Parts: sequence; C-alpha cells; structure tokens
Amino acid sequence: KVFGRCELAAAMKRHGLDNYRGYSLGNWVCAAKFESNFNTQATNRNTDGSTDYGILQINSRWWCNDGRTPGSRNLCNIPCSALLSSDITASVNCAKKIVSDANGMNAWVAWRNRCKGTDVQAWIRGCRL
Repeated sequence: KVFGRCELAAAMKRHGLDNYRGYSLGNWVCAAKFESNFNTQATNRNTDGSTDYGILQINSRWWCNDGRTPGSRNLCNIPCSALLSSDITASVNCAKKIVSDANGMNAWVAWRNRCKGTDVQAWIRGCRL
C-alpha cells in the first residue's frame, strides 16, 4: 500500500508516534517519505546480505527474521514480511524499539541525511490532525 502523506501522518499519530522519544510527527513522516516513499512493500538489499523492510526500512540484521541473514538477532520478534503489511502496526512497534536505542532517529540514514535539521513541520502541513 502506498500511503498518502496526511493519511500516513494520521495513522502514525494514532499509533502514538507524535513526539515519541521527543521526535515530532513531522520527523517520522519525513523519514518514511525518503526511506520508502510511503510504500509499505518496499525492500532493499544491503552489501552485508541483510535486507531493509517496509515503510521505515527496518533492517533484518538486528530487528526481524527473514530466514536469510546469518547472525540476525530479531529484536522485534517478527518475520520481516510482517513489516510489509498494509497495516503499519508492526512497523510502528518495532520503530519504537529502534528509536529508543542509543542513537535515536540517526538509526535511519535517510532521516539523518534528508530530514535532520530541516523544517520537518512541512510534512504534516495541510493535514487534519
């Protein structure tokens, strides 16, 4: 499912991401935009053999099990396919654990490089929230 900007903002808010660990909703929407382009079905393989899954491109080396990442840890306790669902609940719950780690949102390279320090409020402007 390819989300609409305001649609995704509302689902993210509902799920409790607005200001989770200090990050305003604009950040999460911006990160989804540049990580997956609002597509829940996005996958990207990395050089180390791991793969990123879903709307927030969660990595298989540490967070989920895809059965093909030697040494994976599966910290979110879920098969990576669960992150491709049109229902973003799994992605959100796992993202909540990732951002709680020492590095915060810097865990998402797209956020660090394209959202960090920008007017992220723009991502939710015009939305009925």
